[PDB]
Amino acid sequence: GKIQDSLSSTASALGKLQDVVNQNAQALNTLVKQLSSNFGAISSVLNDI
Amino acid sequence: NFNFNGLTGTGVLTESNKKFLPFQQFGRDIADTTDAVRDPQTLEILDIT
Ligand SMILES: *[C@@H]1O[C@H](CO)[C@@H](O)[C@H](O)[C@H]1NC(C)=O
Repeated sequence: GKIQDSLSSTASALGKLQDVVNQNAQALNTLVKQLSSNFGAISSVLNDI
Repeated sequence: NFNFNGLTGTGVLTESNKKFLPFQQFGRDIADTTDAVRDPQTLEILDIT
């Protein structure tokens, strides 16, 4: 019965799962934002090119 | 396909409950992707999906 209260009080007891989820979300977001990069192109928008 | 004040993109326009500021035209999410745009004529938020 004490472990339930310990988990409720603590916030980082779920470090592994939260860290994995955050890492995956950060990787996906970085991949999404990388489209804005032009990689030396005059513009990063296909229509503009 | 939509061209809102020079912003080119493709999606489905739908009414958006959220309201933009008087001076804010476009709208982007965390991923830096256009999520909604204000009509330059009706001044109404149109969710882009
Ligand atoms: C543009 O004109 C229409 C009617 O002619 C009006 O309803 C609308 O509010 C106008 N938009 C702006 C931004 O003045």
